[PDB]
Amino acid sequence: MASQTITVGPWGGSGGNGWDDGSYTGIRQIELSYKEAIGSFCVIYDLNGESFPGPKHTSKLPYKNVKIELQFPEEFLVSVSGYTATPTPVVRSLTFKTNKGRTFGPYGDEEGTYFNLPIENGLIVGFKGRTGDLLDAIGVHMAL
Amino acid sequence: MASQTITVGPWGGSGGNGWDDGSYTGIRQIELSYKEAIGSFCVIYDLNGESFPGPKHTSKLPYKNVKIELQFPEEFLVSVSGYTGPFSALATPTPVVRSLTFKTNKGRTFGPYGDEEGTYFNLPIENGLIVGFKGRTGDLLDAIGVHMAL
Amino acid sequence: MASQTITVGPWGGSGGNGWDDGSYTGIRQIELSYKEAIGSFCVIYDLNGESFPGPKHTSKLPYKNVKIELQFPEEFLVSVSGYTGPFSALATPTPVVRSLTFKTNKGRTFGPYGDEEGTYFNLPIENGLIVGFKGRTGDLLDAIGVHMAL
Amino acid sequence: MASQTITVGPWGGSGGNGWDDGSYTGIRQIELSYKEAIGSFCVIYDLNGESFPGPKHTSKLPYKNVKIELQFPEEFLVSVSGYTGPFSALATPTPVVRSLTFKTNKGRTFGPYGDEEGTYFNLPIENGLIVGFKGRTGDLLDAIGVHMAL
Ligand SMILES: [Cl-]
Ligand SMILES: [Cl-]
Ligand SMILES: [Cl-]
Ligand SMILES: [Cl-]
Ligand SMILES: [Cl-]
Ligand SMILES: [Cl-]
Repeated sequence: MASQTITVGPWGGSGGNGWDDGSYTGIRQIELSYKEAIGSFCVIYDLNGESFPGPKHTSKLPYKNVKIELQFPEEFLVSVSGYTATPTPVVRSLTFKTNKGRTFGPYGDEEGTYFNLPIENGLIVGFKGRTGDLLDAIGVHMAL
Repeated sequence: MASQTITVGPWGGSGGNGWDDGSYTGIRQIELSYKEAIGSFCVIYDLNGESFPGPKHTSKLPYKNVKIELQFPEEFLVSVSGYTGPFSALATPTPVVRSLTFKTNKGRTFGPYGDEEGTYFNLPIENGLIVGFKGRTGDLLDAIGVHMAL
Repeated sequence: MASQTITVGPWGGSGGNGWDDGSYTGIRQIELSYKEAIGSFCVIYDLNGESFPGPKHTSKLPYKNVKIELQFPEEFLVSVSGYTGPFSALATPTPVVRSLTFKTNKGRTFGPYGDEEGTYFNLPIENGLIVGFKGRTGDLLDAIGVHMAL
Repeated sequence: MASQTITVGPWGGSGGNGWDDGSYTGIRQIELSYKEAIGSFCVIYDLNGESFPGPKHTSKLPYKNVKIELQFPEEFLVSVSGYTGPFSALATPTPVVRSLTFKTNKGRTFGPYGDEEGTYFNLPIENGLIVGFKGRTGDLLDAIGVHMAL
């Protein structure tokens, strides 16, 4: 009231429109749109054993849709990696890896800088970012 | 993959059925019913700036209903106190939540609700926040506990 | 800056002088002295796998000394309970820690040490660890509280 | 009772001997050596308001030594960044920490130290604190990771 979490990032540029999904109990699924860059980014979180759709950050862009369906609570994200009209940095590519050894991605275009967040202990419990159009910047909330 | 929180309590007895609302961003409202003990207990949580109603832990008992509306996020609980002990109207012979009192950082006292008999319990919080309630409910609130986060 | 933890309590009075050991990795040992109240109270903490004696909060009252040696990391506290109230030997009628009891996840009970008189307090821990103690000491233990972490 | 923290990383390779300082209250000072890669890496932590030197991870290499003195508690790290990659001076193409840069909430930049060659890595902290370091050291700093807390 209001509880807080460890927040890392963002990786990308000053948008665009800033958004913060806040924090939850975990992640059950993630949905993205990809081609040149990452367009749409949405999350279906876990909230105390139930699914909870996070606010939509959709891009209208004609990009391919992907669905990352984790075996929650047995399977979780151990890493978020990727690449970062306007010369402002945007999210070009995203990769996600799990504790069970499954690699989802790379999606988009691996160009420009590069970012990597390996997680040894803890969990991603929420996403933060900037969506114009497309995904400009992305960040994570962490908790034990 | 399920995030966890510090969990303290429960205060009360092993009767009824165990429930756990889980954890959220904070507390907006507490609704309870009382008479000589605590009946119903339901919470409206904050979940990332929006109201999120927790599961209801309703009692069919003809008790008086009360709404504890906190001025979230400026105002939050700094203590949860009360009394637990057997209740003579029975048929449960194990302790039950007889009374509850909530105090905030703004200096507001809510309660006592119920009947102040049995063993007193007090959780003063010096640093951190209640983010969820856990308990046991039968015909009454048998036990109560809390999740804490920073 | 300075990292923080969840802090609960204190239980007891406002007498003596306030102290806070701060927070560490866990608890290895608790040393206390008792008779009709709690006198001395010192802790040997874990700090990243090494022992770290915290500050001493010694009483010069000839009480019985006891060493609570916890089998760290397998063994940890699941509850701190006790009694607070004024003590016959004045010149202050402020409530003091009259008794303490410690229970572990391995079903070990340490105490009650002291005199089980006044107001009982109980902190059952369902999820999390005590990582530090805070309190107040004058001639004896006036108040006690804990830091908790995951 | 072993308390845990969020641990991110490591960044770098599998060479050297793995180490973990564990977690503390905060960071007071960072001592490192550098030339074409990072050599030595030693931290002075804060432990409940007092300085606590962690274990040394000293490189035998004739490198340039530097002290990053942080104005704890008001000044703390908001960023750790650098470069990771193979080093031509080595018999193995195992990636090592080539460069390090540290940024504080007070707008102070420390570095870049070393060679800005290989794979760039960046850890911005929007909320929370670095409370400990973990890594791998042989002749050089092969890997680096961080413990985080609120
Ligand atoms: Cl291309
Ligand atoms: Cl390419
Ligand atoms: Cl007496
Ligand atoms: Cl007696
Ligand atoms: Cl007696
Ligand atoms: Cl007596």
